Amino acid sequence: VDREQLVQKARLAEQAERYDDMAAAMKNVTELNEPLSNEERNLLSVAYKNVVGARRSSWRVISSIEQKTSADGNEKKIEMVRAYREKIEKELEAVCQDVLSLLDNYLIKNCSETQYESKVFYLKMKGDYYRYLAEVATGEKRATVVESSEKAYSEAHEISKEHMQPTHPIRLGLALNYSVFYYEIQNAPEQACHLAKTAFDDAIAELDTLNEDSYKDSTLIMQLLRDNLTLWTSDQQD
Amino acid sequence: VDREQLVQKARLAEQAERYDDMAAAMKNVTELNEPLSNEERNLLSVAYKNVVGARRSSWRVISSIEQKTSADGNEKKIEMVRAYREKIEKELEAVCQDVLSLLDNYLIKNCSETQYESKVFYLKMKGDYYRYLAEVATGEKRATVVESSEKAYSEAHEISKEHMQPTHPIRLGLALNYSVFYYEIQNAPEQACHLAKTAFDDAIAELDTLNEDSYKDSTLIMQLLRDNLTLWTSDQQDDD
Amino acid sequence: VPVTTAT
Amino acid sequence: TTVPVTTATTTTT
Ligand SMILES: *[C@@H]1O[C@H](CO)[C@@H](O)[C@H](O)[C@H]1NC(C)=O
Ligand SMILES: *[C@@H]1O[C@H](CO)[C@@H](O)[C@H](O)[C@H]1NC(C)=O
Repeated sequence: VDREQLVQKARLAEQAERYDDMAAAMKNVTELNEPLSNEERNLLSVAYKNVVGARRSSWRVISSIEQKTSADGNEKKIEMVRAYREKIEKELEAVCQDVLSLLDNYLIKNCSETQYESKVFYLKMKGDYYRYLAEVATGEKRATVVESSEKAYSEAHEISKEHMQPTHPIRLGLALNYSVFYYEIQNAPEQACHLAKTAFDDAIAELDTLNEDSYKDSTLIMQLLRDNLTLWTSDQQD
Repeated sequence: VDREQLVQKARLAEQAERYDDMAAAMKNVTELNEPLSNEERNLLSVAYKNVVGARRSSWRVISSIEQKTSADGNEKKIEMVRAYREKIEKELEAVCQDVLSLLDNYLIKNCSETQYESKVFYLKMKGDYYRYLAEVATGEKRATVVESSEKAYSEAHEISKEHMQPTHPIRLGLALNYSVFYYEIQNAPEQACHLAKTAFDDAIAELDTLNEDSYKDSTLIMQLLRDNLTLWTSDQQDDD
Repeated sequence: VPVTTAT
Repeated sequence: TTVPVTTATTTTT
């Protein structure tokens, strides 16, 4: 049972664009109950984000085709579409629960109060993947994950505010995804636009507090915060 | 499920980019022993091309890493990489044997002697996947698949030359991939360049025979043939 | 879909 | 590895 053997396989799999093998390898590493490095934190996020991202992309396409052919009125055709959408939804829910189990039982739990960085990162993922579930959930089921996602981001923000400067790529990443949670899942555009701008402006104010490494990586995220504020405002005026 | 629901899942899976599911639907369709339509031939060919194509793309990335890391001298990594490459080789080989089963058992078999268009296509496809195997095979194994790819292409070439217009998309597509086979597998650039040039020239000559229904398809392959001839003739001047 | 990040 | 261009489609309509 060689760890650095697995982490090699994860990288090797990432190159071959095999994110099922990459996610598998990285899950096995996390199961060793030992803390992940900044590189290993990344290899995990990348791996699973791809695995679930391809499902979400495939879900949006089936939903779109189900919105259009629905008004067409073809019974037998609609059924299989909805059935196929149900197929992909279950694959998606399966991956989210898999990551959330890895988070709640291996990662977030075993993080002391001296590793505030990884704490927020994992807390963000816990919110991200609960949000993926909310995107396809319905009824009282959806309300449950929305609160679960809300509770994950909210806590990830508190730790960020207090121990991380607004110019940190993780705080910028959290604020980015957290806002999207407010606009897309909560449909609270004013609170989403507010959190997006507050995070952005707070990055400007302490702009001189940049490190050479995060100087490019963190600013890449800031433009993303603007792109959303661009698209969000233009929809309200219509 | 109804045969029409199948093909609709194939169309759907294609749009959702789930080609493993698309290649599965078309496989069920094929096993129904009914001749495939023009759209159904397209759905099948694309579904499996994407499936096997992914393994090829990865295998090239892995076999690439295997050459760059072989000079390092870490026998713990060279093993795990070589082990991975073999994993991808098995997956790829599995798909190829699967399509070739559909071809020889259902498709090519139920083709009457007046279905030249369909037979030329299924054969070209058969030669394609035997060539995929040749890309990862060596020694006697590589020799056997190459011979099988040749036999498929060669027969498809005769039926196309005799029963199809040089502007026909199917006949053009054959001349392309077949020429690729020569240049890559056989490593016979002269035969690859000639077949590509000829199939192109003969298309220009009878270019007035383009039917409106598929002019866009035929025209598209022709670019590839020239883009191929351009790329090839530029690789022979580097070796010299 | 609004843009996002994970790295 | 260096590859050429290829095609795998038949005229739908
Ligand atoms: C990218 O945006 C989508 C849209 O909501 C979001 O679901 C996803 O979590 C974002 N990416 C990451 C890595 O968070
Ligand atoms: C596309 O090109 C590759 C490499 O040249 C070849 O192996 C493959 O057969 C081509 N596509 C088809 C459908 O034949």
